[PDB]
Amino acid sequence: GIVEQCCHSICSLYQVENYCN
Amino acid sequence: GIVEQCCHSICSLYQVENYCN
Amino acid sequence: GIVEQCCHSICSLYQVENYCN
Amino acid sequence: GIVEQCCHSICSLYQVENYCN
Amino acid sequence: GIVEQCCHSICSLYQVENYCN
Amino acid sequence: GIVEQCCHSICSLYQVENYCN
Amino acid sequence: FVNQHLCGSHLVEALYLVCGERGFFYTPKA
Amino acid sequence: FVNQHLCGSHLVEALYLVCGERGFFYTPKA
Amino acid sequence: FVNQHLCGSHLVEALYLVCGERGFFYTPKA
Amino acid sequence: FVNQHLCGSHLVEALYLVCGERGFFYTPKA
Amino acid sequence: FVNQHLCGSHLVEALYLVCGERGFFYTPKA
Amino acid sequence: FVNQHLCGSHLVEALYLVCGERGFFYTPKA
Ligand SMILES: [Cl-]
Ligand SMILES: [Cl-]
Ligand SMILES: [Zn+2]
Ligand SMILES: [Zn+2]
Repeated sequence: GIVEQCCHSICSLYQVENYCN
Repeated sequence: GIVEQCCHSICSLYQVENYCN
Repeated sequence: GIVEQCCHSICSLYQVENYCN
Repeated sequence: GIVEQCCHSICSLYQVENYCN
Repeated sequence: GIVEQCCHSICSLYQVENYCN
Repeated sequence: GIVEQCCHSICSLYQVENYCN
Repeated sequence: FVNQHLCGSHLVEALYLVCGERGFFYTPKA
Repeated sequence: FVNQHLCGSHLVEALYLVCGERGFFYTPKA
Repeated sequence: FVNQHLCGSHLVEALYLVCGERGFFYTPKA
Repeated sequence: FVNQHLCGSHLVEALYLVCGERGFFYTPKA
Repeated sequence: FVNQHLCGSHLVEALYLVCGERGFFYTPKA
Repeated sequence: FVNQHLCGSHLVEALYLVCGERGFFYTPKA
């Protein structure tokens, strides 16, 4: 999930974008 | 959608909740 | 206070609402 | 109230502070 | 400036990035 | 920097203001 | 009516707060 | 409703949205 | 003038920042 | 792009801005 | 067009997110 | 004024509001 990936760990703009519609 | 109803008129948390999954 | 109740601990919508006017 | 003065016109932190308790 | 372009029209993160240092 | 001064430590309105243009 | 972009920012914050663990989809123009 | 820690400005926003026209009172000293 | 609901969100954040430990009341229409 | 931890409403705002018209999906249960 | 003050709040949040470690200057009327 | 830790976007918003028309400079690398 985006949380473990971006909150529990640091993520990039690209990684955040994997969760767009 | 939520924008269509809540940006023109004010929505309570209850109205916003209608849009949850 | 709402802090010890909602920040230091997890609170519900109902609990947050106890601090309304 | 603060809405009456700060939503129509821009308020500095100083003007906002006037509304603190 | 960024206000001049992004407050009248919607700016993507890409357009906002143009204003980074 | 403002981070070590205001995020890593607690700072005052005056301290935050040292970082204005 | 208001600036939809700014309004949307506030709407997603509201959805985050109210939906909780149910999550939600944000689709401006379905 | 989120089932997480609400602190600082996040708690104030939650108060703002939950209370609505009722308005609210906020004191960090408690 | 602006959307009062959105503006209010920003006003309470400002009150949180400036009032600090003095707390504050937010009453839209006294 | 920030190279820091994005949590809670901050992650949702980041999603809102990065995704734009594409819209997004948010589930805190992951 | 919109309330520039409120819009600005959202613009600086966007700059914070996108610029990251490069930092940025926010100058309304150069 | 709040007497607490101001970090991330919260610090940027505090800068935005405190500095006003003066504008500000933000560098996370310090
Ligand atoms: Cl936080
Ligand atoms: Cl706004
Ligand atoms: Zn935060
Ligand atoms: Zn806003």
